[PDB]
Amino acid sequence: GLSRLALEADLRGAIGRGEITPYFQPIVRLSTGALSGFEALARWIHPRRGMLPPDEFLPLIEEMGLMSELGAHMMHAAAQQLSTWRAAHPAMGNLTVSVNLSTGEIDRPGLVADVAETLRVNRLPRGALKLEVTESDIMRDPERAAVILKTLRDAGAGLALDDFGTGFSSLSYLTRLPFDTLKIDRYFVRTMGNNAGSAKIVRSVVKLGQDLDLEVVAEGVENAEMAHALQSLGCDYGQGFGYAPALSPQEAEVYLNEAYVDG
Ligand SMILES: Nc1nc2c(ncn2[C@@H]2O[C@@H]3COP(=O)(O)O[C@H]4[C@@H](O)[C@H](n5cnc6c(=O)[nH]c(N)nc65)O[C@@H]4COP(=O)(O)O[C@H]3[C@H]2O)c(=O)[nH]1
Ligand SMILES: [Ca+2]
Ligand SMILES: [Ca+2]
Repeated sequence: GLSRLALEADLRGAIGRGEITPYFQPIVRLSTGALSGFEALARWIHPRRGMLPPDEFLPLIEEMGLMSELGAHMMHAAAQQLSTWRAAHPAMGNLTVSVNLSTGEIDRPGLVADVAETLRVNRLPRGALKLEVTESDIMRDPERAAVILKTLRDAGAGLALDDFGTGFSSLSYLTRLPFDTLKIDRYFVRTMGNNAGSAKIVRSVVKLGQDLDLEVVAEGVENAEMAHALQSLGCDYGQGFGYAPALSPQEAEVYLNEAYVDG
């Protein structure tokens, strides 16, 4: 309990010190493996414990009431990294960076202005920074969310629905929420091979994506066979260990540059 308490206390200063920082997992076109963007995922590079994963620390951030602070940091850091990459590769194709919105953030006063500020200082074009919003956050009050999403889109953010299948039936409300991207949870991707229900959900979501004109991104693409299975079903984008995990910025840079060189 003491080690956990020590870590919790460390959150007083860790966010400000930049120790909780984004790593970047590639999102690729499955047909060719071409890079489309990255998802920024929080990593706490603890000065003594080394790299800690979000499942270990996000509950502590929640208990400490520091979700907004983490979210602001992650947004700024992802956006700055994107701006740095764009300045270094001015002739490159599109490259998006996605950031996970901290729960309860969607309806926090000031979020739209914070997003707008981030886009302006980083000179980003519309859609380059994408916000991944969780089903629970959206479905807690879908009409309110619809308006905030429109305001975020108008400010210049791209928008993704993350974690469908949490339990709120977001799929049947999706026609009324202005997302541009839908993510398929790795649970469905991992189980579609052996379970008819999961296979059915993935086929159906790809179809809804086509009919609502959303980009569909499969998460947890662990290998070549999952990638081909997804492509046959009409899923064109994916992220997973079959490509790369969330990479340090130095590794991500090599990764993107190699994609730019063979584009
Ligand atoms: N086994 C397996 N896992 C794969 C594979 N491909 C991707 N993943 C993992 O799946 C998770 C995808 O992110 P998420 O669903 O938004 O799920 C995220 C998100 O809900 C939350 N999270 C991460 N970063 C942030 C952040 O900056 N802010 C907030 N609020 N939440 C975050 O923590 C969750 C866990 O993040 P991670 O541990 O980085 O775990 C990541 C990623 O590393 C694969 O092929 N196999
Ligand atoms: Ca996500
Ligand atoms: Ca997800």
